[PDB]
Amino acid sequence: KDWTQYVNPLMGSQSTFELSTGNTYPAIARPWGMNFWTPQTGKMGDGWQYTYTANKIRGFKQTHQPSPWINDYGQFSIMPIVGQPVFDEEKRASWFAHKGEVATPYYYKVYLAEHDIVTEMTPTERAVLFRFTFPENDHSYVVVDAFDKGSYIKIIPEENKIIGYTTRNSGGVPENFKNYFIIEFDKPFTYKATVENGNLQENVAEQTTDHAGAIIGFKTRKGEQVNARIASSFISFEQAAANMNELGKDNIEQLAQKGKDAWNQVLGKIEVEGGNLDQYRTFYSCLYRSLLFPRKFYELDANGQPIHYSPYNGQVLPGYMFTDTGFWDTFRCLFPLLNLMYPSVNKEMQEGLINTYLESGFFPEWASPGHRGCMVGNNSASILVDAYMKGVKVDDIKTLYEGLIHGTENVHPEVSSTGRLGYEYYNKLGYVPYDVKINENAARTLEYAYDDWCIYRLAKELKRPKKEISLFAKRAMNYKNLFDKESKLMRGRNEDGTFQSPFSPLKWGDAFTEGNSWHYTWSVFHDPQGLIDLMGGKEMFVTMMDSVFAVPPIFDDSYYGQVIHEIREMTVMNMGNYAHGNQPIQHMIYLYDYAGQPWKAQYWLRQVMDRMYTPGPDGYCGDEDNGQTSAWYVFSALGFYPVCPGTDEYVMGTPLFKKATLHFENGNSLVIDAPNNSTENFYIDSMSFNGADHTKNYLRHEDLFKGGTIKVDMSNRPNLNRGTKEEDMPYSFSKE
Ligand SMILES: OC[C@@H]1[C@@H](O)[C@H](O)[C@H](O)c2nccn21
Ligand SMILES: [Ca+2]
Repeated sequence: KDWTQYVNPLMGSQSTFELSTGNTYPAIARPWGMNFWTPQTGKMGDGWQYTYTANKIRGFKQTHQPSPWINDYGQFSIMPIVGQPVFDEEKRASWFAHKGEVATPYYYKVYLAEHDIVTEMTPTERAVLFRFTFPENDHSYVVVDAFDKGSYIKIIPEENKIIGYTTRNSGGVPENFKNYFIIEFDKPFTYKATVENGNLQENVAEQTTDHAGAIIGFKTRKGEQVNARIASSFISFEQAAANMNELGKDNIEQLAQKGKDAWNQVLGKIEVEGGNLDQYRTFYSCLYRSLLFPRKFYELDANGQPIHYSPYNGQVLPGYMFTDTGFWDTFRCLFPLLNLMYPSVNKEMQEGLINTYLESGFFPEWASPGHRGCMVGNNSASILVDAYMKGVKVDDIKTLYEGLIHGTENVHPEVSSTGRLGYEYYNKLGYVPYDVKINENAARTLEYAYDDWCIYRLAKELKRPKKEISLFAKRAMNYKNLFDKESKLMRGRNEDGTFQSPFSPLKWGDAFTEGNSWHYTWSVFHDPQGLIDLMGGKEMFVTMMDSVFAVPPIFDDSYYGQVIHEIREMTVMNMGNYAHGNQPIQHMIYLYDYAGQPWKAQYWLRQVMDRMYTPGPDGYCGDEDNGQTSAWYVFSALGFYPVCPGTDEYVMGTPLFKKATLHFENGNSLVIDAPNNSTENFYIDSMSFNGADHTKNYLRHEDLFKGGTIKVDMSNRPNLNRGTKEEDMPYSFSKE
């Protein structure tokens, strides 16, 4: 029963600065692996470390990068060569072609045309095995590149061993940051040299310098194979040596099988059938991408118990730790997918978040590996509360709540996206003003209002004092403070209470983040009825929604000074101002359900699924973003979506396959049966749940978990009478 066959690690690699089709690299890794491995086509330092259109590989690199924008840390590479012992990253490079390359989650192989070498690699969570097949040559070499900005290398010939550390990073690390690595060869060195800032030094054992490296050599027969066992650690060499045991004594074939098994274990929790090969590939590739971030950032001590280097305070402490995710992205549906299908994994992650707070003073928003300045909002609140409300409960609930309250009245002194920038204005006025030097003020307000509803939900659940509950119940309505009755849109508001003038609904950034008013107005996840009312009723609301799709993709880009890829991605799509390639508008289509018109959602969701996702190297319509854009497709292909994390609800869309089966960790299974599904039959004519007629526009977490069968009768005509009743509507705070 194999699903890995459908996973294309190359999907999203054909991307540029100007137009993203994913901005991914081939992550050769275990699910949520501490260390990822990738072929490297880019130069050292370039966020675009692998691009499909590149012709040369120059190394096989350990990487932790979550995006080309955030860039990398804990990074070093290995490169087999023939002829001269050359360290230079250009001179050592080799031409290759994609037809000479095999990429899967558990195994990567490539043929290096300028050296006549085959490279294979199979990783575990923290370690990896390389196998190099060399040609007949007197002078065959392996290059180890510890990268620049301060590193260390040491050759240990009595053990066919090279060790070292790397420090090049992109911010967000303590002063003592190091990644310690160990490499063991099965073949003795006949040549050895370390490299000091590009200068080759034969029989010198050790370097401590800006850019350290090593070159070892030997004679090879035709087809002779040399294996290299590699592990790394954020704690020490001794711990890197312990991590190495993950490999046991396995060879390439045995480790590949183990990795294939670990991926089939997780991918196979969702079985789809009755689709075409494009759909299978697109689905499972998206699922693979949803099971990578945040990465494990903990290691195992001698008793098999988790310990971690703190990317927050630089100490080595007990317990879980994860990193490399921006909650601004992944609150939306990535983490919800974990709460539905992988709750035991999120349990580890949530414990890790308690540790971020204890070690740093704040919950993270963007972490890579420590706090990084990027995006907006206080959406850790959604993550933390959603997990708790769906039965993923940390040990220390006391600290959990305190951490949440802390975030509402503090901003990190060095990292402005950590905590709530503008909390003082927000707490006092009910919004962050447009004219007080706090950029992206309207986006901050709207997301905080939602984050406060999340806190309200937990405070109520925890039976906090009525005063606290009331405060957050009030703050949750702060989205009303930026609604402009005249345009029916959200609008920047001045400190004096006047609306910002002149108002451009089509202007990106400024008051908003990477979007305009037409994208951000819909950010009222917890109260769509409230928004419906603000607009003057469901008919007007639907009119506003339809117009998003109907207009040209005209924009105003003056806040950025250039057509950023996010805007360009939107212009080429021919779907009006529906900017699906970015996060803010991603839940929007599901809002049709709340207005009593689910057939419109069914239509537009099928459009997006068919057109905006392809399984090739240019498969996405914009940045993939650590699982968010991928997990969107996974949920939407299943036929539902967590519009409002922190509720128990999944809002109905339209399924893509004829059959889908979910295998929950509790041992129950759900069958979603849509036997008449096709390219033409994308409307839901009727639905039943275990025999009972089901006309509601939503499904509940605990009902899903019980198991059984959902039957969906597909049709090529919209049913105008189903899901229009009040009791069919999903949750709105205003009705509560
Ligand atoms: O990757 C960092 C952030 C993302 O978290 C976010 O999705 C945003 O769209 C974006 N554009 C460029 C970089 N970023
Ligand atoms: Ca994005």
